[PDB]
Amino acid sequence: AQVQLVESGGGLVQAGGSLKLSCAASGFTFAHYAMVWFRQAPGKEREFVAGISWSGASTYYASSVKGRFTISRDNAKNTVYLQMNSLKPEDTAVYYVAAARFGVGVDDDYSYWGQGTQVTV
Amino acid sequence: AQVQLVESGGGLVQAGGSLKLSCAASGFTFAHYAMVWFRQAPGKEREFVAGISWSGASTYYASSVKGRFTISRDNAKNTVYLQMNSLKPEDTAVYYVAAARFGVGVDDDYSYWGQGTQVTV
Amino acid sequence: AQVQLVESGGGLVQAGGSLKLSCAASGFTFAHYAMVWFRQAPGKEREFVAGISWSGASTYYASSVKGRFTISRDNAKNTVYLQMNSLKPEDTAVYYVAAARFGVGVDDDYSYWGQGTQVTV
Amino acid sequence: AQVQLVESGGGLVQAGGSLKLSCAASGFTFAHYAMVWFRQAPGKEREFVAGISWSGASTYYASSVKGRFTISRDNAKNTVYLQMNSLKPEDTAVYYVAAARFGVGVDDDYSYWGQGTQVTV
Amino acid sequence: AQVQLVESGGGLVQAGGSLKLSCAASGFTFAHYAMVWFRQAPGKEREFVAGISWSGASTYYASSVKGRFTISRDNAKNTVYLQMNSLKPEDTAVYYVAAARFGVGVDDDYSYWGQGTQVTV
Amino acid sequence: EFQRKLYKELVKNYNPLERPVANDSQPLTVYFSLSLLQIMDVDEKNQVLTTNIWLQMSWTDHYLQWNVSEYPGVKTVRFPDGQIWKPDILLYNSADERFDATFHTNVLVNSSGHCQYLPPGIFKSSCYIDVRWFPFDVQHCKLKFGSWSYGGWSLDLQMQEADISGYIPNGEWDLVGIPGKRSERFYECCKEPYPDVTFTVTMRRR
Amino acid sequence: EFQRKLYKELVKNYNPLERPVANDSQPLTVYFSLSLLQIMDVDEKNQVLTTNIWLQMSWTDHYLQWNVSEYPGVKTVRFPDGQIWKPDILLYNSADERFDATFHTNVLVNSSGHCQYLPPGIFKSSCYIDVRWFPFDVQHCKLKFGSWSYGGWSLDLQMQEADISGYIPNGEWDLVGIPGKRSERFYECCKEPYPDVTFTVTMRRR
Amino acid sequence: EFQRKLYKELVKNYNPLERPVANDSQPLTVYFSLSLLQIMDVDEKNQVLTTNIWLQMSWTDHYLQWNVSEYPGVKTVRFPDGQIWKPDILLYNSADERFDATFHTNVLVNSSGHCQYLPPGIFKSSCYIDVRWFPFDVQHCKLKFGSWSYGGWSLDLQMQEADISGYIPNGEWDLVGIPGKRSERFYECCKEPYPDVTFTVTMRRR
Amino acid sequence: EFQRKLYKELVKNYNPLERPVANDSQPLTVYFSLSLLQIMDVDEKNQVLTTNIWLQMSWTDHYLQWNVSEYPGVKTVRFPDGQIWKPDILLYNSADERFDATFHTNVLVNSSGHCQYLPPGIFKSSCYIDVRWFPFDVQHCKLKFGSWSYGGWSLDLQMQEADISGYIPNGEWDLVGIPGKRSERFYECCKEPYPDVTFTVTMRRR
Amino acid sequence: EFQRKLYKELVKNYNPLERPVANDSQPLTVYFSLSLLQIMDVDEKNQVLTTNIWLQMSWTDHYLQWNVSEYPGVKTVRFPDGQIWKPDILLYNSADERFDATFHTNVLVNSSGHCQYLPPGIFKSSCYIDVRWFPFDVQHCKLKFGSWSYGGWSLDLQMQEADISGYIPNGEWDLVGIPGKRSERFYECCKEPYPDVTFTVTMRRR
Ligand SMILES: *[C@@H]1O[C@H](CO)[C@@H](O[C@@H]2O[C@H](CO)[C@@H](O)[C@H](O)[C@H]2NC(C)=O)[C@H](O)[C@H]1NC(C)=O
Ligand SMILES: *[C@@H]1O[C@H](CO)[C@@H](O[C@@H]2O[C@H](CO)[C@@H](O)[C@H](O)[C@H]2NC(C)=O)[C@H](O)[C@H]1NC(C)=O
Ligand SMILES: *[C@@H]1O[C@H](CO)[C@@H](O[C@@H]2O[C@H](CO)[C@@H](O)[C@H](O)[C@H]2NC(C)=O)[C@H](O)[C@H]1NC(C)=O
Ligand SMILES: *[C@@H]1O[C@H](CO)[C@@H](O[C@@H]2O[C@H](CO)[C@@H](O)[C@H](O)[C@H]2NC(C)=O)[C@H](O)[C@H]1NC(C)=O
Ligand SMILES: *[C@@H]1O[C@H](CO)[C@@H](O[C@@H]2O[C@H](CO)[C@@H](O)[C@H](O)[C@H]2NC(C)=O)[C@H](O)[C@H]1NC(C)=O
Ligand SMILES: *[C@@H]1O[C@H](CO)[C@@H](O)[C@H](O)[C@H]1NC(C)=O
Ligand SMILES: *[C@@H]1O[C@H](CO)[C@@H](O)[C@H](O)[C@H]1NC(C)=O
Ligand SMILES: *[C@@H]1O[C@H](CO)[C@@H](O)[C@H](O)[C@H]1NC(C)=O
Ligand SMILES: *[C@@H]1O[C@H](CO)[C@@H](O)[C@H](O)[C@H]1NC(C)=O
Ligand SMILES: *[C@@H]1O[C@H](CO)[C@@H](O)[C@H](O)[C@H]1NC(C)=O
Ligand SMILES: *[C@@H]1O[C@H](CO)[C@@H](O)[C@H](O)[C@H]1NC(C)=O
Ligand SMILES: *[C@@H]1O[C@H](CO)[C@@H](O)[C@H](O)[C@H]1NC(C)=O
Ligand SMILES: *[C@@H]1O[C@H](CO)[C@@H](O)[C@H](O)[C@H]1NC(C)=O
Ligand SMILES: *[C@@H]1O[C@H](CO)[C@@H](O)[C@H](O)[C@H]1NC(C)=O
Ligand SMILES: *[C@@H]1O[C@H](CO)[C@@H](O)[C@H](O)[C@H]1NC(C)=O
Ligand SMILES: CN1CCC[C@H]1c1cccnc1
Ligand SMILES: CN1CCC[C@H]1c1cccnc1
Ligand SMILES: CN1CCC[C@H]1c1cccnc1
Ligand SMILES: CN1CCC[C@H]1c1cccnc1
Ligand SMILES: CN1CCC[C@H]1c1cccnc1
Repeated sequence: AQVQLVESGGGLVQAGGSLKLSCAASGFTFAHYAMVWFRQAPGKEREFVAGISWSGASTYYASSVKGRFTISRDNAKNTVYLQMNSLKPEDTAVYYVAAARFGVGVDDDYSYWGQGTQVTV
Repeated sequence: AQVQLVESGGGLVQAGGSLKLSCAASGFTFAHYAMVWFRQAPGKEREFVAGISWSGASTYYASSVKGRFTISRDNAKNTVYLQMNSLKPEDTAVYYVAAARFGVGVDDDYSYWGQGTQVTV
Repeated sequence: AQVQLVESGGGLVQAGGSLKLSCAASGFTFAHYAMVWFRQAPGKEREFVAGISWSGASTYYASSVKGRFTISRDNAKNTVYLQMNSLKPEDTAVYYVAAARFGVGVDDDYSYWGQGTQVTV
Repeated sequence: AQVQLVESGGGLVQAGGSLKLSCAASGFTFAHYAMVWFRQAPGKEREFVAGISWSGASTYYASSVKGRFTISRDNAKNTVYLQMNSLKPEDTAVYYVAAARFGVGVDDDYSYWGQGTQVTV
Repeated sequence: AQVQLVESGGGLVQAGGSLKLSCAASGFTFAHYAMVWFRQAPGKEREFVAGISWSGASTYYASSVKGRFTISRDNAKNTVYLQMNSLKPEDTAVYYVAAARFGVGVDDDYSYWGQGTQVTV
Repeated sequence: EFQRKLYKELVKNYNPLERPVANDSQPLTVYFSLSLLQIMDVDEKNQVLTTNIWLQMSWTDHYLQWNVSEYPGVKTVRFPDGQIWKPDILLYNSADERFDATFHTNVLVNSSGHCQYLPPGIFKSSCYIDVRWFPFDVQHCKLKFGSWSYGGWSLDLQMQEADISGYIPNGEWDLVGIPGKRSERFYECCKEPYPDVTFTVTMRRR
Repeated sequence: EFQRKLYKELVKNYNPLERPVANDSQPLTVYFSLSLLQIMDVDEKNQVLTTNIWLQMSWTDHYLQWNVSEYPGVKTVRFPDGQIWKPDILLYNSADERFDATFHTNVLVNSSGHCQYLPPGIFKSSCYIDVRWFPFDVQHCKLKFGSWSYGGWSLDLQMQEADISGYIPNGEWDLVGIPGKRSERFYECCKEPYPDVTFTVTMRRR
Repeated sequence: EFQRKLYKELVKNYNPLERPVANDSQPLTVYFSLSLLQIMDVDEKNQVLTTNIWLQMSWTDHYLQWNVSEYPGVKTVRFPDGQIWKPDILLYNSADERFDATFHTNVLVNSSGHCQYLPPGIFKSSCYIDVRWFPFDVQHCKLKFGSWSYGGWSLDLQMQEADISGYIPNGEWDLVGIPGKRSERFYECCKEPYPDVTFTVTMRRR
Repeated sequence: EFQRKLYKELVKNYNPLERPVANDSQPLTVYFSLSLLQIMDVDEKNQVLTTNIWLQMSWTDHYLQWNVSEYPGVKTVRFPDGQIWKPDILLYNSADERFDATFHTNVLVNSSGHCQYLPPGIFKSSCYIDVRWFPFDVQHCKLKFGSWSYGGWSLDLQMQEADISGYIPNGEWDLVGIPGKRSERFYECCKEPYPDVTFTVTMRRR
Repeated sequence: EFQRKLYKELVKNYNPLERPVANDSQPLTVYFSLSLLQIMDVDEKNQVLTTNIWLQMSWTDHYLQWNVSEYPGVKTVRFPDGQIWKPDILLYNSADERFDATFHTNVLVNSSGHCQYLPPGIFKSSCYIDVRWFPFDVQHCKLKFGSWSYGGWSLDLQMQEADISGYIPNGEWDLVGIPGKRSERFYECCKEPYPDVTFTVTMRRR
């Protein structure tokens, strides 16, 4: 056990603000996994929000986020970060992380899922 | 036939209480199976709540339950127990057990399902 | 063609009554198939209600039906029977039969489905 | 391209009437395919309505239609017909055709789907 | 990264108008992929709207669009076009593109999806 | 057509690892009989006998029954190797480097499940050639067939008389008979008797 | 392109285990003919004849038809072994330790389903070499081909004249003819006639 | 029936690559014993000994247990090759071009998981024939069996006395004994001891 | 990494049964050339020539192109047998019991789809050895390569000069040349010409 | 248990076709060394040398690492052939009809991905036997190992000294040494250097 991913940084902000969603990991070797951010709306399905490969430089964003959000990782502190800028009214949904064994960041076979978080605009 | 799993201990309790959900089993060798607790909300899908491997010490809890709930098993009485503490207004759904042949507790190919139970906060 | 399964015996009855749902079969060798009863609620999914193997004695009931309903078959008349006793206010849904080639009664690869029937309490 | 299936004959009729739903085909060899009629209700899923094998005589109907509807095909005009008689109030849904390579009429791997049509009782 | 498909040309128009939905592509070799247009209604599922093979001349349209809409591609500017004429009140949904490696335009294994667009009549 | 429906229906719930018997507490019955075609060679420096043979095994499946009035035209079905349960009958005393020289073919089934299996082969048995009466001898060679895994309480093997009807006479050795016998032996590994069928070829020198 | 659509479409509902016939109550028609290339060896101490042959069998599928006006450019498709029904034609009298020396190749189909199969092989037959006229002899060797499982009422084999046109003359033995003949025989196992094709090679000593 | 349920249940969560042990920090126990049947040949120009042998390996699975009172009638299950973990026991000193002449067969299991595996084979070992006493000699030949990958701390091989009970006497060489011995050796590749079992065949010239 | 993305992307829509050509109404171009390494043996009692050869064929796929600026680091990919289309080029006149002695290896591809395939083999051809000038002879042996199924209008084979650069001189026979020539022949089976490449080894006795 | 979790986790995203290197623009490092066991035969009429050998190839995967504190008890994993990337190392000069006589076995991995592979084999190389000093000769034979597809910039082969420690003395020929050498050669097919390892066996006549 102890394979736990904990998210933080949620809340509510008016249109055109900032956010620093973060996710800490424990229980597994953090340097052999590529975290991916997923977003689910109350009345929709899962959707990509960003992805980073295990090597360190493979960032793949989504079409509707390409210019606003930025993803990053820190192996020393076992954390991932998704800086959100210029939020817009339709970016309201639960954001959670999903790890995966050695991978590129693009579609893969995820192993360890994370917990939900609430962000409202 | 006679492969029956019967749950008990449900009911309603105010926030911050206690519960001792139990599940007895019959019809199959209880020492060759790893019980897993599943929870389903009225308007959601199945979700993990705990899991114990057949050996006896492989407890795997969920992220949003890591610190509150505790899972245990008794091979002499053919029973499983899920002690619930510090319940929150979100932990309202049907809880049922699912067995599986020799396994770890994490995702396997479940064989024998159980009956639903109602817990409200 | 002519592989037809016809249900009968539905209706409405107050809590704590009796019912003798029956299903006649035609078009296929009735002695090489194991009938299984399925129940679907208006706002739920399919669920087991009973099952009998082709041999004649393999009855497998469900956890919440174990003590009330009884399944039987008649090869001479090409019929199946599901006697229902002590009905509750939850046993309201469409009941239909499903055959399957030589099988045990438990999950198989069903071939010939049947028609729906309405039972209300 | 030009693999087009066009339906016709829809409309509204009181209970106990008649209908001559027809479907013309073009773009593919009509003599190497077995048309199947599917019906979908506004709040339900697809269901069989009839089927005819490529040879010409393999008509399989559904349990609830066995005695009323009649399926036929015409290879010279590249058409299929589903005569509907004694319509009842629950026979209201969209009817469309689906072809399939050499097949029996019962479940196959369909290739070319058709367009919807509205029939109300 | 940089595998981005951007749609444009959406809006609202009265019945019997015109539209020139366009989609630019970047990040991948545009000459080794066959774009396909998909349409999704608010309360329905995905559906074909058109498709063009990588070679240049394989246009496949849908049954209900066969005569109105016309698809085209431009390899020099890395763009796809879906001219819409004689729009009807039922043609209201989100239109988005989907690429696929060397293929015919008909059902394939899509790789790169696009962003949504809104067209109302 | 109906031949395409039959093949899709017969293999719905089939496990090729299961003894196809109706009551799993009773033994299946297999029928065994070989058919000679030619005595290709009889080595004497070594002790080996090479022959051309057709095995004949017949059992009665129970999961492959249909109705020829519902599937008109179709009266037989042929199943390749690896999709239908087949007895594992080997030659106990073999001198081939592979230990099994049978060439696997299809299993033929009819409207009642009576399966037939006739693998051809060029078998190299192990005999004992006696040359103390070199001018004239009546050599006897043995061929012992039996089931490897299944035996006793599971697969009651039965024997049928050999079929010397296509025999092509040899040059030096002439046949005199090929009697068969059935025996039931106990081995040290297990505690349940195993049956076997022994055919005795009698070759007289010319 | 269209060659990929054709291959994705032709195998939608195909069961390699079913006879590709339209009316399942009629027999398919296969055409058989061998082509000699060389008489590699003729052993005399034993009785064996080694040759280099190309088999030629042709049937007509009914599930592999398309329209070349709808699939422009594609006028032929080649299917490997194990994905299309192929006749099981064996050599009854073989002296090879494997009993089958054919080297499997592709099957070539055209716009009407007419299939062709020409496996090459180095076949080791079994002959009877007579040396009562050692200076001059006209030896006759037989090659018997036929279907193992399918026979009678199912697969009406037919014969076509052999093709000696690439023959490379041998050193000691010279060819005189290779006539063919079709026969129908009854076997003890079943009750339905089985056809067969026999080719008689005539080799005269030089 | 219940056999079809047993075969569907026993393979729910099974990984053929996993050692079937309960506590993964303890070694499994395998039991090894060979059974001679005949000394087919003893070459002297080269140095090779050809024999007919039946290997006997027995371990105890832990994932293949059921209750015969819940599955009445079924008291044994046979698993083919490639679906159940089997020890990789090879013959170190072999002179066969393939290096492994065993003919794989089924593995037999009973209600407690005690598996049995008895592959037959025609083994060509490598011996040293001494002819310094040509009229009379007592040659000793060795057969060394052991696990290739698993060894030490993982698979504690154990030996059981050979079984010369179906031996068919040879012509020139007569048996005098076949003792066995278990040894533990260190190799240069790894640092963990590997066990092995050596059987010494004693053949005296007649 | 990018090598794991490339292998997952290159096989999205690939049908190993499809000719990798852009316009399906045009013939692909294959390049053939053999490389000798040693004349292992030249039998005279029979007529057979055993040699060690490396085949060399090189076509140009059209479905296996990528951009090395988008997949940095990866400049070549190697595909095993059975996952990429490979020409079926055989030896028409072979004396091997299997008829094909090539040892299949990987196919090597670069950033433009130019595939390379160099299978090694120990080929046993069939020659005509003349001994009318026993003291001195200039024997000529022929090796004929060609496509079995694909031929004419589909696969325009082309020849490249042989490569005798690693040749290890033999003891009795010495090489004098290995010229090659391309021919186009009509066969009786079909009506479309088939190309072939013939190499002539000229071995002179020492 | 944990051994069942480890095997299910290690193969989540694994492509057996990908070079297991972290930076795909750097060459992997394989370590090669053979181990002799016996000089089985040295033919002189032909030119062939038959030996018993154990190859030893060692590399370092990067996708098969775990933590023994999280998976207690499990410290090594064995992967069969076909599920993990293995170098394709062949013998350039071979006289075997199959061209590859290695018997594939499991690949052994430990907690850091250091994979070991030791296939046994009976190798038939091709040597040059000189008899100009028949009473006494010091013959030298060569064994050349190398990678077929991977070479240069991809797989930097390295050599390790041979291991003659289980050698069983032969009768007529006695060993004098087995030195090794590493070379880098350019071939005509490609433009990138390929490495190879040559071992020279020195046998002196007794
Ligand atoms: C199918 O084969 C069976 C077996 O041969 C036939 O049933 C009888 O089988 C016995 C042997 O157990 C024979 O002695 C009889 O002659 C068979 N009956 C016959 C030949 O009529 C069966 O008839 C065959 N066909 C069908 C449709 O069942
Ligand atoms: C495809 O092959 C068939 C069979 O050869 C061709 O149809 C005819 O077949 C008969 C033999 O049954 C030949 O005698 C004829 O010469 C064939 N017709 C020809 C050659 O025109 C068929 O033509 C071939 N091609 C197509 C497109 O069908
Ligand atoms: C199944 O096989 C096992 C093993 O043979 C039987 O259990 C005992 O095994 C030991 C050897 O470890 C034998 O000495 C005993 O004789 C076995 N007990 C017996 C034969 O009663 C076991 O009994 C077998 N059957 C079942 C149902 O477990
Ligand atoms: C990949 O291989 C091809 C083929 O060798 C290279 O393209 C040219 O191919 C022709 C033969 O058709 C050679 O004569 C040229 O020398 C090749 N160009 C070179 C070597 O620059 C191609 O360059 C290779 N590499 C890439 C990245 O395409
Ligand atoms: C697993 O194997 C590796 C490789 O042998 C061990 O790591 C070291 O490897 C080098 C060779 O590259 C040896 O010289 C060292 O002796 C090895 N370290 C040792 C033996 O402690 C590694 O230790 C092995 N085990 C683990 C848990 O990593
Ligand atoms: C099977 O056979 C046993 C005894 O032979 C008998 O008791 C039983 O009723 C038969 N039928 C079954 C078990 O279904
Ligand atoms: C086969 O079908 C026909 C007609 O459906 C029926 O009369 C007959 O009884 C069936 N066979 C058996 C054995 O019942
Ligand atoms: C098939 O052939 C039979 C007789 O040969 C005939 O009665 C039938 O009409 C034909 N067509 C079928 C069965 O579809
Ligand atoms: C093939 O297609 C063309 C054009 O679609 C059509 O005219 C022709 O009739 C088709 N072939 C046949 C046999 O009908
Ligand atoms: C397994 O064995 C170890 C030591 O032998 C012991 O500590 C442990 O309790 C045993 N059971 C396990 C690990 O489940
Ligand atoms: C097997 O089942 C019977 C009846 O269900 C039960 O009494 C018995 O205890 C079971 N076996 C074991 C080992 O518990
Ligand atoms: C293919 O070639 C034909 C004629 O050679 C030509 O008409 C066509 O435009 C080319 N391209 C295709 C068919 O895509
Ligand atoms: C490969 O990618 C680079 C950068 O994305 C681009 O400049 C180049 O044009 C691409 N290759 C080709 C052939 O277009
Ligand atoms: C890989 O190596 C290259 C050069 O050797 C270096 O530039 C790069 O940073 C390394 N790491 C990568 C590419 O992830
Ligand atoms: C392995 O796990 C233990 C405990 O979870 C941890 O202390 C250790 O650091 C891990 N290994 C490595 C290399 O970090
Ligand atoms: C003695 N038996 C019969 C021949 C093989 C052997 C046997 C027994 C049990 C399981 N496998 C093989
Ligand atoms: C033609 N075959 C070979 C000889 C008998 C016949 C046959 C009959 C049934 C099953 N297989 C083969
Ligand atoms: C010396 N070992 C025993 C024989 C093979 C060898 C070995 C060691 C480790 C992994 N594979 C093989
Ligand atoms: C082209 N090949 C040469 C000899 C046989 C011929 C051929 C023709 C068609 C199908 N297969 C083989
Ligand atoms: C490296 N190999 C050695 C000789 C052939 C060469 C090679 C090159 C490319 C593909 N396969 C083999």
